[PDB]
Parts: sequence; C-alpha cells; structure tokens
Amino acid sequence: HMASMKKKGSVVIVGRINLSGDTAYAQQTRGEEGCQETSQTGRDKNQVEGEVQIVSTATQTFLATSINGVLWTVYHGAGTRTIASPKGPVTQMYTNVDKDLVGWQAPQGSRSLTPCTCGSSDLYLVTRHADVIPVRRRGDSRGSLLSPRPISYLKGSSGGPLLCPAGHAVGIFRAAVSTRGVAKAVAFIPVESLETTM
Ligand SMILES: COc1ccc2nc(C)c(O[C@@H]3C[C@H]4C(=O)N[C@]5(C(=O)NS(=O)(=O)C6(C)CC6)C[C@H]5/C=C\CCCCC[C@H](NC(=O)OC5CC(F)(F)C5)C(=O)N4C3)nc2c1
Ligand SMILES: [Zn+2]
Repeated sequence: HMASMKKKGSVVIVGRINLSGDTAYAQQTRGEEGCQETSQTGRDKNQVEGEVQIVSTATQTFLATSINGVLWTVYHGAGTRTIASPKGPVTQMYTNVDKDLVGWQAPQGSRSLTPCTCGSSDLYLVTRHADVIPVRRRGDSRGSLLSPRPISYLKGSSGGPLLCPAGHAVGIFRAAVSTRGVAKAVAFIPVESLETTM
C-alpha cells in the first residue's frame, strides 16, 4: 500500500583503503550497526579521508573511488541510491546503467586520483583487502591478471581503481572473467569513459 511503501537506504562509507604510505591496508571507520542507522538516516558525520572508500548498503559491500572530484562506483552495487553525508542524503551526479557506473560529488576530506594520460598498459588493481594486483591492459576495458586467483579474492572490490605505474586512475573495476572459478581477467570502466560522462 502507498502508506507503507519503504525507501531504500543510502550508500554508506564504512572504511577506506589507505595508500598514503609504504604499505597498503584497509581501515574500517564504521561498524555494521552504525552503518545500518546511517543508511536509514542518510546522515554521516564521520570524517572522510583518502581516495578509495569501502562502502556498504543494507545488503552489499563494495568500493568507491574519487577521481577528479567525483566519487565513482558501480550501478550493480549502488543502483540509484543516495550516499550518506554530514548534511543528509546526496543524490547521484552521474548514473549510467549501460556502463555499470554511478557517481556522487566527492566527499569533503576525500582526495581524488588524477586521470591517467600515460597510455601505459602496466596497471595495478586495488582491492577491498588492500591487495595491489598487477594487471596487464588488454583492451579499452579489459586487463589480464599477472597472477590469476579465485574470484573470491576479487568479490566486493567493484568500484575500486586500476592505477598506472605513476598512481593515476586508469579505470573503475566492474567485472571479473573466470574459468572454473579462477579470475584470469577483469573488466573496468576506463577513465576516458568517465571523463566523457563528466
Ligand atoms: C543491475 O544493473 C546492472 C547494470 C550493468 C552491469 N554490468 C556488469 C558487468 C554486471 O556484472 C555483475 C556484477 C559484477 C560483479 O560481480 N563485479 C565484481 C564485484 O566484486 N561485485 S561486488 O562488489 O562484490 C557486488 C555484487 C556489488 C556488491 C568485481 C567482481 C568480483 C568477482 C566476480 C564474482 C562472479 C561474478 C562474475 C561477473 N562477471 C561478468 O559479468 O563477466 C562478464 C562481464 C564481462 F566482463 F563483459 C564478461 C561479474 O563480475 N559481475 C556480475 N552487472 C550489471 C548490473
Ligand atoms: Zn598515468
């Protein structure tokens, strides 16, 4: 009934991948209970830092990456959901189901990656466990893992970045190609497709 119709909660930042030093490591900034409440209210007063955020809904967790002032992630994770912020839910600035892409204004305190113009094919995928995985670029939107591994290790890292040797953003991870559960390749939204969307 119209009186009982519910609304989906906001995407909530629950942590980040720390890339500031010599060692990449995941940090949690909010536990599951506070995540649930923040998803319902859409208010998040937690300080945001860094480039790669770990984000969660009521039912899914995944990554979001700031590039050029936009926090980017995948539609198959976020749908059309708002993101929680200090002053309430923030509506998406970009939505493209055809690219599996959404974006919101980058949160206050985040740092953005610079879009890559190197034209290099030696990439690095950053996962939600702060693994830095070498990937050889194989096309506009595909790359092969130098060391294949079970897809389990990539699950939950959609929205994470592929970076060039210089640390620029080359793309946003969206899907894994596997054979008998072993990830051999990845698909990503290229930064140029983001830059067009911008
Ligand atoms: C509904 O509207 C939309 C619109 C456009 C969409 N567009 C895509 C491509 C898509 O694909 C879904 C979700 C995504 C995924 O699982 N993303 C990862 C992930 O981690 N998600 S996640 O964070 O855990 C989660 C679900 C958010 C919480 C990163 C990968 C890690 C492990 C894979 C597990 C097995 C799955 C292997 C599979 N592979 C594949 O589809 O291969 C082919 C696509 C191709 F490349 F062309 C070949 C795969 O990867 N996906 C399946 N749904 C869309 C939905
Ligand atoms: Zn570069």
